[PDB]
Amino acid sequence: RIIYDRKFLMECR
Amino acid sequence: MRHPLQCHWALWYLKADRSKDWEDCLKQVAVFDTVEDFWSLYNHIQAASGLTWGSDYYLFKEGIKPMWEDENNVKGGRWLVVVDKQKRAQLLDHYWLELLMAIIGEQFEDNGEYICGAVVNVRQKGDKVSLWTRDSLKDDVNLRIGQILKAKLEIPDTEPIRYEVHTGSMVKPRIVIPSK
Ligand SMILES: C[n+]1cn([C@@H]2O[C@H](COP(=O)(O)OP(=O)(O)O)[C@@H](O)[C@H]2O)c2nc(N)[nH]c(=O)c21
Repeated sequence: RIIYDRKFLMECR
Repeated sequence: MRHPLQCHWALWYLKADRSKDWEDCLKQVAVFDTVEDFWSLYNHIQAASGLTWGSDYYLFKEGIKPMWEDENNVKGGRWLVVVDKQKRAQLLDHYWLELLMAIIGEQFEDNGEYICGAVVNVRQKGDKVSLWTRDSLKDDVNLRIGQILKAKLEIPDTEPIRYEVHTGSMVKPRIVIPSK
């Protein structure tokens, strides 16, 4: 199980 | 290192074609399983709002064809949310992106296994944004998802979202938020 929030996901852009 | 997603999702696209039937317009764009790859697709595809009429995007787990007849869906339902035709411009793309990030980032808790996919329908009357679920009877699991969908998309209490199954009578929805 791997969990990524929106805050994190946007730092990946 | 790219950051691995829990599972593999597939972007689908469908442009409306009068002469051709439905299934043949259903085009699988790419299959990804890392955050970096998701963005690479998303940054470079046409914004949802930009789309022509009768067109969709689907984002579903791999090996799930984004249709009713599919076994992963045959017994499921969806969380329908309509976008107002006039406040469409400033909501639609937020709602869709915020959903895709919610699903690929596995935000529905111990309930992720029931998520099948996410659909955006670009239409004249109204644009629609739905989250397809695996089994339309686990109302705990469905209600919980809907609460999160409402949170993630910040849908206010005055625009109610509804869950419904996938005739004889008009089939009323199984769950509604806020309730009546
Ligand atoms: C999601 N879906 C849509 N269609 C076709 O798409 C049309 C319904 O379109 P829609 O995309 O559900 O929205 P609309 O009601 O606002 O038009 C019908 O002509 C159906 O044959 C579908 N046809 C099949 N067989 N299976 C599906 O899952 C499916």
